[PDB]
This record gives sequence, C-alpha cells and structure tokens, in this order.
Amino acid sequence: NAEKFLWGVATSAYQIEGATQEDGRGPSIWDAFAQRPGAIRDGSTGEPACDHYRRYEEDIALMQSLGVRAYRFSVAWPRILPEGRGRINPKGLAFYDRLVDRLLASGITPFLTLYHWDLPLALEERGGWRSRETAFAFAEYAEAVARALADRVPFFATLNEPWCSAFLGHWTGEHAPGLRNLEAALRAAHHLLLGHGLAVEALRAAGARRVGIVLNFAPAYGEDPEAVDVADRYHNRFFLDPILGKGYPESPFRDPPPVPILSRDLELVARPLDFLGVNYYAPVRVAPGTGTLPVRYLPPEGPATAMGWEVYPEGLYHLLKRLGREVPWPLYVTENGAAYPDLWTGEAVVEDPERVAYLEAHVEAALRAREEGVDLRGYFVWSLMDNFEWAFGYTRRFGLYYVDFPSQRRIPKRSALWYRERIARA
Repeated sequence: NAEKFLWGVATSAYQIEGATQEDGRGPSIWDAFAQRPGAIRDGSTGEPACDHYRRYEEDIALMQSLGVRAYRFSVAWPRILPEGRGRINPKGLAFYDRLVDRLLASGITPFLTLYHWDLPLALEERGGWRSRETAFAFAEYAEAVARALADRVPFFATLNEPWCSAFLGHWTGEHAPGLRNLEAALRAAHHLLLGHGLAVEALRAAGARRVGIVLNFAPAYGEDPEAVDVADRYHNRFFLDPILGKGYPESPFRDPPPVPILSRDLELVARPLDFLGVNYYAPVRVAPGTGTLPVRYLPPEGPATAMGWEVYPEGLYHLLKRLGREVPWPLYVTENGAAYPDLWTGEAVVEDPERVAYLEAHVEAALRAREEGVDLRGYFVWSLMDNFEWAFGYTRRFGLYYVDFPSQRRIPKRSALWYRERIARA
C-alpha cells in the first residue's frame, strides 16, 4: 500500500436523512421505537433529522471546504427494500447512486456502511435479528447495494457496531427494537455475525473491492483481573474473536441461554476481510458484580463528556496497539468524537474548546500508534454535523458543524476549523 492517510467524517442514514416517509422509504425499527413514550429523551424522532436527503450537496460542499477526503455514511436498508426483502425502491437506490457520483466529483472517497441499525420493521415483525432468515435477507440486501454502487464505492462495511444492535437493542432495551432478554440478544449477536459472513461473499461476488466490518470497543480497566477480563470478553472480544476465526470468547455470562450456532456458521463469520473499522469513545472501569454479567461499572476517573463518558485519549493508543498485534488487516478509526453542550445564539463560529481538545488528543494518540507500526489508514470524526443521537434525540451534539434544527442552518464550530487545520498540518 502507498495510499495517503484518509481524513474523514462519519454519519448514518437514520441520524441525518429525514425523508422518513418520502420517495418510497419503508419504516425501520427506529421509526417504531421512537413512537414509544420514554424511548427518546426529548420525545423526538428522525424526522426530519438534518434534512440530508434534500441537503446532501450542501453537506458535501462543507466536507470539501474542510479538506475531508473520505465520507463514511450508511445506506438505509428500508429505503432500498422497504419490506426488507422482495420489492425494490428505485428512488432510494437513485439517491445513493447520485450521492456517490457527487462525492467522487468532489474528490471524496465513499466509505459505505450497509447496516447502521435501521432494520426494516417488516423483518422485525418476523423476529428481526433473532430469526436466522434475517441474516440471509441482509446478505441479499448487501448484494443489491454492491451491484448498484461497487463500481464507484471502494469500501463496504457490513455492520456498524453489532454489540450495540445486539445488547443495547435486545438486552438493555435502550436501542431499537427495545427488547430486554439475554437469549434474544445472543440470538441477535449470532445472526448479525452470520449476516456479516454471508454478506462478505455476496459483496465480493458483486464487485466490492474492500470489504470490512465496524466494531466498537470499550477497553476495560479495574483492580480485579477477573472482572476486567469478563468486561473485555463482553465489550471487545465478543464480535472480534469470531471474525478472526477464534470462535466466541469464553462466555462472560453466568449460566447463559442457548445460542443458535449451526454447523459451519463460524467459518462463514470468519471469512477474510480487507479492513477493520474501529469505533472508540471511552473505556469502561469495572469491579466484580453478582449479576448475569458479573461486573459493576464504576464512574469515570476524572473528566468526562456530556454523555458522562470518560475522556481517555491514551486508551485509543493502547487499543490500536493491541489491535495491530491481533488483527491481520488494516485499521480505520471509523468513529471518534465527543458531545459537549453547544447552544448557538447567532455567532459565526460556535466555540467548542472542549470538543477541540478531545479531538486533538485522540488524533495524537492514534497517529502515535500508527507511527510505531499500527497499520492505521484513516480517521473519521463522528460526526460531520449534529444529528439524531439515538435514545438522546437532539439533546446531545457530536458535530463539527452545529445544526440549528428548526432552520437546518449549519454553522461551523471551532472544531470544524480545527479539523481543517489538522488535516493539512505538517
């Protein structure tokens, strides 16, 4: 390899597009979940988000203005196949086709996520990720998107953060579809991985040049080695070990329920990849506990963001060093960022010095791991702009650009100007 390092920003479809019931889009599990009282902190939904479905050209121009050279985005499955399987939605395919053309015209590498949490509701009605059939539906969807876009999109990631989809979506109930059942979560985890594995081969056969997956990591720390290892197996090895051909790690759970692993599934899951996407925000600090997951989480040692998430930039260094030893493929930091309070009152630049400091320190840590040998080929800020932050709605802002949601105005934060400088820095 001789490519220059890729400086990017990241978004996802439900979080920014709006047009939830336009141009043939079907409902996702998040559209339904956001109708439940108490599911979203501010009682909001993805409609209209950042109005990106209409405003994408402006958003690309913002990226170009910063010197961003890669854009990580997701395709909304229910905008392509509104019922998850069967019917195709031409206007949805046309939207992403045009988006890709416009990215290329602006010198920006598309970095495409197939699944970023917006499962078609029609599939959820049949068991969602708890049904093995959903994995096969996912691979068919992946194939369709590559058949349309792989001539121009170099990078396809199957899944974004399956740990969230499985455990937050099905064990804690904090994410769609809102289930609270460990067996359901373990079924979902397995069929997410199976869907990934099935999709790898479908994607390669359909011309996808670089195929990967995006995993989040929460490096674990604490006094007690056993508790730390339980947390590491749950947060960090649960999905990585299968993808590396190492099977599931020793279960982190007491008396776990059955998991529907069939003959040869793990071979599919471990199909070789071209890259691993690494998402990192914060470590976890743990003590022994008595629950089904036998750890207790401890509050941060020191500074934390508006999410209450510990600020620990050296954790990104150590994580990347570890992954470089363990993962035989190039790495991209596909999300890193911070939410601090921002409130626009008409200024030209929204001053966000705490976000700037977070980003500066995390980039330094990542680039230092890279200098020592880690094959880190890019870094993506989450996010380009403030957007719908899942169960927090519009109450938590991660953008380099502030979005005044009522008007859809984008206003640069100081961090946008910082990133422009950082990208160009000698």
